[PDB]
Amino acid sequence: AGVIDAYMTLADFCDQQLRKEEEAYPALVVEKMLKALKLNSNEARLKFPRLLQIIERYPEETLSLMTKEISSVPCWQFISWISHMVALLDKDQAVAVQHSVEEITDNYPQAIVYPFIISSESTSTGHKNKEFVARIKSKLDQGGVIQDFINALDQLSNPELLFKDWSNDVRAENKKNIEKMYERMYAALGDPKAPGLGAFRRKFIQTFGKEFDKHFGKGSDFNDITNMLLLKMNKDSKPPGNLKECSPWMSDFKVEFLRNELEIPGQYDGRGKPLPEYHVRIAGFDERVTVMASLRRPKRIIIRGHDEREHPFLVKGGEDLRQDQRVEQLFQVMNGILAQDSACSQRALQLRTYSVVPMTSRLGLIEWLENTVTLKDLLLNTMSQEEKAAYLSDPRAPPCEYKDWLDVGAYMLMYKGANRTETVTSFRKRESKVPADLLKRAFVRMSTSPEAFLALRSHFASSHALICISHWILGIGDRHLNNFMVAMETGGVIGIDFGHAFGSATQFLPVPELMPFRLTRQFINLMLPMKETGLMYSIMVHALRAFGLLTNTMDVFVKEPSFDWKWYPRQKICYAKRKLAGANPAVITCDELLLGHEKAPAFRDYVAVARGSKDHNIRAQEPESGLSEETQVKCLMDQATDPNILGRTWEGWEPWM
Repeated sequence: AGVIDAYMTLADFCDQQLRKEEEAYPALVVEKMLKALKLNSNEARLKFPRLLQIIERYPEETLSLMTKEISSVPCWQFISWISHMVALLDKDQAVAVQHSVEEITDNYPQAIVYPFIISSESTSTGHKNKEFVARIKSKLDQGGVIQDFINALDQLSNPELLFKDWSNDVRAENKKNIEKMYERMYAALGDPKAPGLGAFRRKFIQTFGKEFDKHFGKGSDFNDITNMLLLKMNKDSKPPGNLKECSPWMSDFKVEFLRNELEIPGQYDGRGKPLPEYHVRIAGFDERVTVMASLRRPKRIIIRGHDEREHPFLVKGGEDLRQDQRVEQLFQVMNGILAQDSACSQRALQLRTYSVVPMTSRLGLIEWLENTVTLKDLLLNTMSQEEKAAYLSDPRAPPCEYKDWLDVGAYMLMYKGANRTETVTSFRKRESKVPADLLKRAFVRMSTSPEAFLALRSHFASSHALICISHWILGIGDRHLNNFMVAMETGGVIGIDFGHAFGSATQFLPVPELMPFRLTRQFINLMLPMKETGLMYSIMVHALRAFGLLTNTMDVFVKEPSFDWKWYPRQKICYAKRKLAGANPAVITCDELLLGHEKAPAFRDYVAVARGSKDHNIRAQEPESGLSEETQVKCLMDQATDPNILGRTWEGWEPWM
């Protein structure tokens, strides 16, 4: 009760002072936060990453009094920081937390195995850690079943994507790791038989990989030639049958006495509580899989549950999934901050998200609700058939901007030649080309009761505002309408495509994609009296003045090596913390564009349109070096959202839509 209160007061006083110190005491305070952690407290549960940076910051005292954690707290906690823990064990660091995770896996190994796999990459002191993790994997019994699931999951992957990734890797790369890569490529595809029971992949490998390895005497131009050779082959991906005869468990082999019982991957989030170990397990399957070519031709898989509750999911190829996990826990900690905020709870402000599960770099698992719809098809079905036919026939963004471009190559030249006159010209062209009221049609047709209509619409607007500003803080590039996904049972929408963060996509994409959030004329005309200075303005203000502990917890050790190339990430972390402390978003965009785009031409045009195309727009000198809430959000609305898009915009961004 009040003991926790005094705990929190002295805790945040002390660590705020310690943070202020730099631009004995740590040991006593961290032992105090542990004896606070005795009693369950989610807000205190939030400061674990800060505990790690203070462990590494002052090991001489923190690691000295480390011993009072196993001897102090055995509560099955730390679930959302398991990746952080197991990355900590990789180096000469805390080691009794290995005993803590020993206790955790003694409770159950569910959702510990995947962190172990993602940490399998990983002497004077590190050999001790190697012994500890060897003991861990010794405790990790029946892992071959899990690798059998891995084989089942990647037996449906098209080998063309694997070969293309291998080609990118060899382009990045003499035989020190090139031969290792060749061996891995061989064991993946060029091996005479796939260990799985496939037929699609097996026939493809037996037809092409042997020939390609014959071409490859080893084990640039040759890689390119092989690239053309294996892209000019059959462009068709369909693993054997709708039923996965390729996959042993998707075919047969239920869990017997000999086979261990495996849980549905990812449903546990504890706080030292004994998690209920009677939930849905991996049992049953309904195999009619749909193939959609979105980024790597992913497939929405349908999986029957143990408790006769089917749980559909999505299979995924490469594009490793530690960053999506990280931004997920960022979402939950933001939600916890909202919950503990009295005013946010007064408005009942809350965001909900989903579960995404990583296995390897070449293996990630994504859920699906199937009771939700994206914006594209929603707007299209709200639009009448004749209306959509008239739109698709003559006028679209290319029919509206062919002159504003003049094909590819032609966009840079009038991007350079951009001006306020053509800015307003293109704005008028797009606003005349696209109709309106479609959102209102959609809401009035989906809702029946009028007051319920108002309630759902207001809730949707608030949720959209909060999620858009959250992912703006996270620097997420949510380009198209498919970046959003709304469920027609509570009017809540969830973001999609978290593969772009902190403006890294803006940095490396040729065309820039700078904007605060996904805004269009429909969100403008959401209701006619709205001037966008009311509801979402208040929501943004309330979210922003809620601070600043996110700096310690956004990153832990390295934040996913590779990532981009596949520079210095702590630069991105410091830009994010500068945004949190208060910076001009135009300045933020400028410093983001200071990588690559400065070598690129039209850089002065980019920084000018970021600063503001209007004399009245170029006034924001208050948000830089100190946040002032309303000024910052009105800056993002005025000199960052509308006119830059009205001047220059990406065709796939769908600004008119």
